[PDB]
Amino acid sequence: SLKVVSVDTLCCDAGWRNYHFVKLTTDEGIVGWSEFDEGFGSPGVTAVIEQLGKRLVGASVMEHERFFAEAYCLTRPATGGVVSEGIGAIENALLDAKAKTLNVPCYELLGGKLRDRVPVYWSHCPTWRINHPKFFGPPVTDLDGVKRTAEEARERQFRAIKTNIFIHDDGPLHAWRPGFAVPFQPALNVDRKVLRNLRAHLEALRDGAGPDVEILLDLNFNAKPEGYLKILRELADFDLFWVEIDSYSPQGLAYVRNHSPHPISSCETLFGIREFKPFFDANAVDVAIVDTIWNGVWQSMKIAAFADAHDINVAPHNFYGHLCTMINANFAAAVPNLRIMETDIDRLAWEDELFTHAPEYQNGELIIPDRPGWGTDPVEEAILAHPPKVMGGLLQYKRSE
Amino acid sequence: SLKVVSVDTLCCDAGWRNYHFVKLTTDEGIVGWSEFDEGFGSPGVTAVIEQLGKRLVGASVMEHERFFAEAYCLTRPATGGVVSEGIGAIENALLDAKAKTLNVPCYELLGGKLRDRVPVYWSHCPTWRINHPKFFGPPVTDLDGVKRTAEEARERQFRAIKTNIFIHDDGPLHAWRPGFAVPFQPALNVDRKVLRNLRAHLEALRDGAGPDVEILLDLNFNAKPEGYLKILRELADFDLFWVEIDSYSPQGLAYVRNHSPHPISSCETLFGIREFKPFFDANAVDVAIVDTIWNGVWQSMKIAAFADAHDINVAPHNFYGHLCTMINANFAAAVPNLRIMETDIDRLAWEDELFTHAPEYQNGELIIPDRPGWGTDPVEEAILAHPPKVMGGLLQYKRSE
Amino acid sequence: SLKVVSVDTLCCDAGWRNYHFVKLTTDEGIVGWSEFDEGFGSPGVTAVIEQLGKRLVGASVMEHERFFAEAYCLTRPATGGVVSEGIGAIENALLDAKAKTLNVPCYELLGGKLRDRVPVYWSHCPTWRINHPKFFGPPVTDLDGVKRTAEEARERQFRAIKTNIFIHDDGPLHAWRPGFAVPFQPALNVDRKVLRNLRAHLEALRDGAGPDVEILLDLNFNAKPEGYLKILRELADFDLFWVEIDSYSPQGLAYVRNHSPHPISSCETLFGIREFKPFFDANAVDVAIVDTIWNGVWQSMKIAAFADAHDINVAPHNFYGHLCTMINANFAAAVPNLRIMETDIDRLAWEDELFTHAPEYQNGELIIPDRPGWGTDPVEEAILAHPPKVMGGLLQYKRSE
Amino acid sequence: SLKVVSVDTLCCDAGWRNYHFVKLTTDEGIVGWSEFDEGFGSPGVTAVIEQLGKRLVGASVMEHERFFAEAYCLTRPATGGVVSEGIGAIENALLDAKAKTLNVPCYELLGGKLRDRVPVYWSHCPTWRINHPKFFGPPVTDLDGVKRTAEEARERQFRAIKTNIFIHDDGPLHAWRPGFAVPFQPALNVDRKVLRNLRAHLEALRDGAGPDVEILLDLNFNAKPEGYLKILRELADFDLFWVEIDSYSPQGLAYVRNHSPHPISSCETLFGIREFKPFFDANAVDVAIVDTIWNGVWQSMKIAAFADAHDINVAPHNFYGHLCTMINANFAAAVPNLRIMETDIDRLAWEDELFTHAPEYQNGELIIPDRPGWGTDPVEEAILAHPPKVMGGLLQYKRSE
Ligand SMILES: O=C(O)/C=C/C(=O)O
Ligand SMILES: O=C(O)/C=C/C(=O)O
Ligand SMILES: O=C(O)/C=C/C(=O)O
Ligand SMILES: O=C(O)/C=C/C(=O)O
Ligand SMILES: [Cl-]
Ligand SMILES: [Cl-]
Ligand SMILES: [Cl-]
Ligand SMILES: [Cl-]
Ligand SMILES: [Cl-]
Ligand SMILES: [Cl-]
Ligand SMILES: [Cl-]
Ligand SMILES: [Cl-]
Ligand SMILES: [Mg+2]
Ligand SMILES: [Mg+2]
Ligand SMILES: [Mg+2]
Ligand SMILES: [Mg+2]
Repeated sequence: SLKVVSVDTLCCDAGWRNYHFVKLTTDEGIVGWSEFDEGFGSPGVTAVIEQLGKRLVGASVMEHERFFAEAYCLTRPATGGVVSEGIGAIENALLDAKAKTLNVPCYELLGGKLRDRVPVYWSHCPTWRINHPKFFGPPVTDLDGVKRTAEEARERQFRAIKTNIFIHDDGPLHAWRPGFAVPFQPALNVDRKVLRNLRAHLEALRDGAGPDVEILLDLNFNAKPEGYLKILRELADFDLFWVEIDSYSPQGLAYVRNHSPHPISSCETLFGIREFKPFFDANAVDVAIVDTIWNGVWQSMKIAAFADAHDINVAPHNFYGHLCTMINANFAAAVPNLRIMETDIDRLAWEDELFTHAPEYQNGELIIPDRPGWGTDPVEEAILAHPPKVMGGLLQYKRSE
Repeated sequence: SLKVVSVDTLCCDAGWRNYHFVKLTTDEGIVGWSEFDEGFGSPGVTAVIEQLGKRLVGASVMEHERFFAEAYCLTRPATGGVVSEGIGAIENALLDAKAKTLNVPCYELLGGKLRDRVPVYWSHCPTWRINHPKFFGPPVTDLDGVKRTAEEARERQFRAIKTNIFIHDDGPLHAWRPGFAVPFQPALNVDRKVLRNLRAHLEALRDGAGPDVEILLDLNFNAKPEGYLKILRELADFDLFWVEIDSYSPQGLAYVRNHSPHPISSCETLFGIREFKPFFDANAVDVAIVDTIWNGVWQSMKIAAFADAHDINVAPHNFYGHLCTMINANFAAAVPNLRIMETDIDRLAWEDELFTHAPEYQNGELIIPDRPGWGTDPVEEAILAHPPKVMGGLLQYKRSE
Repeated sequence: SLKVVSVDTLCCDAGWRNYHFVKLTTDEGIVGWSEFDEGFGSPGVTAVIEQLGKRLVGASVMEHERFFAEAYCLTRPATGGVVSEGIGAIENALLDAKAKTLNVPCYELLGGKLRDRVPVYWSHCPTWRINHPKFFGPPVTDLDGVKRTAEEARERQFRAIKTNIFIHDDGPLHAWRPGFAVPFQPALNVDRKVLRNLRAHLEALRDGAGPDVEILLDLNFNAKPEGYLKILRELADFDLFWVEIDSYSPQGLAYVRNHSPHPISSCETLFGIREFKPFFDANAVDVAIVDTIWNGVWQSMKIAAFADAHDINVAPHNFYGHLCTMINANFAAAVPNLRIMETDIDRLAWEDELFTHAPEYQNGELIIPDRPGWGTDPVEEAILAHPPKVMGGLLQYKRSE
Repeated sequence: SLKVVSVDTLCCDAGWRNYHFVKLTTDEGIVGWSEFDEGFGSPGVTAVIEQLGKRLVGASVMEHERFFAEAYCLTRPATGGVVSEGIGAIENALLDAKAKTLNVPCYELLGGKLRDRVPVYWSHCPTWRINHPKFFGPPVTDLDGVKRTAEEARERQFRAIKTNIFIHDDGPLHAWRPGFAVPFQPALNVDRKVLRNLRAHLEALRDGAGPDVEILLDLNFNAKPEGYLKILRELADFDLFWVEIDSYSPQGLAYVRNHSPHPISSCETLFGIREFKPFFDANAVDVAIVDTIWNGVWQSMKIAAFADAHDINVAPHNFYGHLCTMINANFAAAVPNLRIMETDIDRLAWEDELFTHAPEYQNGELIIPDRPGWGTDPVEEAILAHPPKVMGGLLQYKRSE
């Protein structure tokens, strides 16, 4: 019949956060999967999906843009954010199911592949070993460990690494994340302490990385334009692949970029061409980060095309489980204007239990798989062996505090 | 202690949709309430509130902007929409509790009152009698009933009424709501049928209203700029108080307004100064609709001040239960630049059972109450006597179809 | 009755200028106070207050935004400047009275507090010891005294200091203030003499401050854009917390900022969102100075919210008596987007006689008090023991000349 | 010596407001005069003048731009409004004294005259006979009196008349002045009642004026852009010389003008090229009103030149005593780009007692005099025979209410 018979959500432990999944089944017995997240400031996504999936039952699994169009209509007033994440999660499950029904990898729905491998950067490096050492080891607790982590990246043939903001000289090593309320300093002022610690951290990372490995710096939402300018001027003499700055002020981000000696990336939290547009019109970015897990991969192809017309390359936002990596792999396979792909190389001890297939890296690149659908399936029995905790993510840093 | 002890949500039947409430209790035994909605495209608000309220327990009930600032940080990546609605619902409960603790009406927290009564328009008139006749009577099923409803508004001393788009000459009277997927025609084209039915409907309404009662026309998201221009040109010779058009294109809405012989209102679905700004910068509106139930009343005071600087008057979005009306009443009491206040005069048969106090109207104006807090409390026993159904609102029109 | 019974003004000696106060009494016997200034280019404020306060008698003390709205109407043609200062002074007295009536600190009217302490900078350092040595000692008369003053700031645990422009190598140490007619050189040209003396002064200050204490430079209105650029280029290699430039040309200030290696602050002389707007639209500032003594604290909350939407942090303008400090303390307690708070640490020998309570500093921060109202009351008997002189401020530098 | 020996202010009764004067005496015994106003929203001007005139004593009477430059410096922070009115009043007294010293009319200081007579409009017609009937008769209390007043204007050979907003069909004839708080309706909404009364009033005026006399409509600050558009659309079919709209939103006024079938005038409350600039840049006006009594005539020549470069004609703001008329006459004599000159033809019973010379009109034009100075002197004995009342103007309408 090609009809969708069911849309369900599943959830499992990922240590300091949960993983979430959409499971969609068709009349033919094909199962399409996606992975989504609630911990990155996104409570409610499951509820959105539960409501919207009810309308999908009985509809064609082939008609994903029909479903998008209908869902957009039905949630038009509160579009964006958690609503749009729910829609994107369902879209990604539909795509998997459609590809499987046609016996092709998902990239065959996206224009075909135009590359077989994708260069990555090792993300949250050493951020995960500092911030979640119970889950990702070896723990990093000082500048020497920062250096050693970059050395490890170099030895393992990764070509780039991304770090965040850390305070080394004021007690135990800790993250500076005021944009996410740790500490609670909502003006997000940047002082000498921040600047000297950024310098110390990046000098140690560079010492370990050597001169060839690229260093990316993510500042997230942790400053105002004033403070971002102060950081960029302080770090004017560093060799940075990019400086990543999230902002809801296209004019403010553009001002910062105009005064930056480094490439600027942004946009990981934005939805649709509509939200990216003011930033591109303002010349706000060198690189656009596209969260295809949030937007849905089909919507993300639209965003990538829009970026392409502005001669802006895009990078997928990818810092979740293996299924997200494979989802993003298919996007990266198909998009001409691809800057690079993010991935976390630090993995949970039980990561590989949760999925049928693990991503394969060789010489700093991700190998794009050629199996029907995204390239990996969550394993239901394994999900149930790792029951979820309460919401973590941005909420559990604040508990740890 | 002034500490928040608990944050709970409650839900009850409102016929074709549910009402939702936040109940916040302090160490002193004061209860603060707000009302929120999920049916207007907003699945997930309860989940957001459930997560965010956990951080609030143990904090001061007096420190509402502290809570806002923290909540904004913790949900920064997925801000807007359902996330921001959850934050606004909690804010409105905090304000009620704070006002009650200080033994003052909520307007005493908002600058004091500057008016004792507020002119209203009778909203969803005759929209509710056409679309939800099981709940709001007498049913309207033809042009004569449209006329009689406007006559009723005139007799009852209401000074203004707002209608939507209706098709009269193609079978049983029915709403034209393609922007919300009834019918599913996602291009939102406007054809002759739409235009001739708009004319027929508005002529009947004017016939009943007489020459003094004002007529507002809400087009919601039911067209593209092309179609909005076609409607405005068709209706160029009508006397309309305003034409309401929701748009996520500030440049497109500005173009439409620039070519409109009628005042244009918009913005009911927007959050924060940040989202209103591009519309004001573009000269997109005569009147800004502010949903204080969504934004929170404190955030809405910021939006009203911003509008004031642009010499734009604001109107509260108010089409829910009595508590929402009283919340909006307090906002309307305090804001200098107030255009008018929306209210639904068609009420559910059990509406007054659900709340301690009902809004009082005299000569087309709402009387602003002077009780501590918002002016009415939901009644827990009554809530439980009217158990909720599954989500309705935008989802149940589509079931009816 | 909650009625205002009287509005009076009081004035006392502050050495080289006077302090002024509004005293407002309610039917319940509550007294609300504010402090205002005439010496900073503002003759006439008392007269404005005397006229406007007459309309306030008999009105509710609770209805401050009503009074603002009415006063704005009654003075609409000549709004801004001295008129708006009079309105702001009355507003601040109303707020004190309202808070006292409700038995809460003023920050409880402003959203609640979100911080308990506020970092300050020591303003007019060493400006007051150079320019008014009869009142603030030890006198500073050379570069060594400049250095020692910065050392003192460091020892006393202040984290930042702000200086102005001084000429050291052309006779006795003297201020360069052509924007305020000392000397009378109304083109405000910047020559080599200015630049070399700025360098000499700042080098001495840095020598004393050490590397951790931040140095702010206030240039007031003492140049044209051409000259501001010359100063910024000369000082490109200094570590400056900000460079403060007052301008009535948003396009000119924006040009200067665009070419500045230092953060730029401005706006201390502006009134309302309306006046700040062209500067924010032009990307003219890193930091917005808000004079809440001038604007009124309620109006200033509107300005702070507007700034917040542009991701601009604000700093209160605070260089008067203890009551102004406490007024600003309450604003600083409540505003999320707070850059820093100005305060003068050099005090008059009789300062503490004039007020019931003095501000308390610890480790470079101001402690926010928790008494009803602003936190300090002027003492009538003490005011009368220090009778005012003729207007000083900007007028008495010109006498000294 | 050419030194200024004294600067004094004088004040006398003008019925519902006071007239104010600056009297400046030189070492040679020459007396220079100006007239200023406090009642049009401007409490404090006398205090400004009292302070600033102290610096002028001992300076050259010839050096008026020196004094301006110095005064601007000394009041830079609170410039505009009442401060700038005080400066302008002194400037106008300096000009009179300088012209008298050189034995020439003031226009000889302003480029020489380029016309001998100036067409006027009869302002506040029938506004003064409606609003201040105790002082200006015959009283106007109905539409017939409105018609008769326009007939009188026609018979007396005036070519144009200006009215304001009046309500005829809701009790005794009364002014609609919500922008000045009568009534207190600070949203400034425009409803049907306003529109139908505007129509009725203007139809009666046109009936009396006949087809040749021009009708100007002044809306002051009595609406928001939304409401101004509603008025202009309602009155689209009237023949109006201009519609006058005061606004502090150059973008809002520009929007209104862009949609106006009538010429738009504005700017009467603005100071300096700096304040006019955003309006001219925005294409906000057909005609710029320049208040030379406020700005000073020398500053106003700068404003007129600026307007000239934009091909905008200017009109003086002139609705005070005979000295203001003569001040404006000299400006009008000299400015090429002169639209028309305002004047009040309704005079107080004692007007001519207060001044040495009265303005002379012939065939709808003002004859420019050729006496040294402005053309008339206030008479000290007469001033003292008409002692002032408390401040009236905008404050006394509110008493009458
Ligand atoms: O994903 C990041 O780059 C940072 C996350 C955080 O600070 O929570
Ligand atoms: O609230 C309205 O105006 C329309 C709602 C709808 O068509 O669903
Ligand atoms: O307050 C200041 O920064 C400077 C004042 C002055 O030079 O008069
Ligand atoms: O001068 C006018 O045109 C109006 C003045 C007023 O309404 O007070
Ligand atoms: Cl989580
Ligand atoms: Cl902070
Ligand atoms: Cl619902
Ligand atoms: Cl369609
Ligand atoms: Cl002073
Ligand atoms: Cl000079
Ligand atoms: Cl007066
Ligand atoms: Cl109003
Ligand atoms: Mg990032
Ligand atoms: Mg609407
Ligand atoms: Mg300053
Ligand atoms: Mg006028």
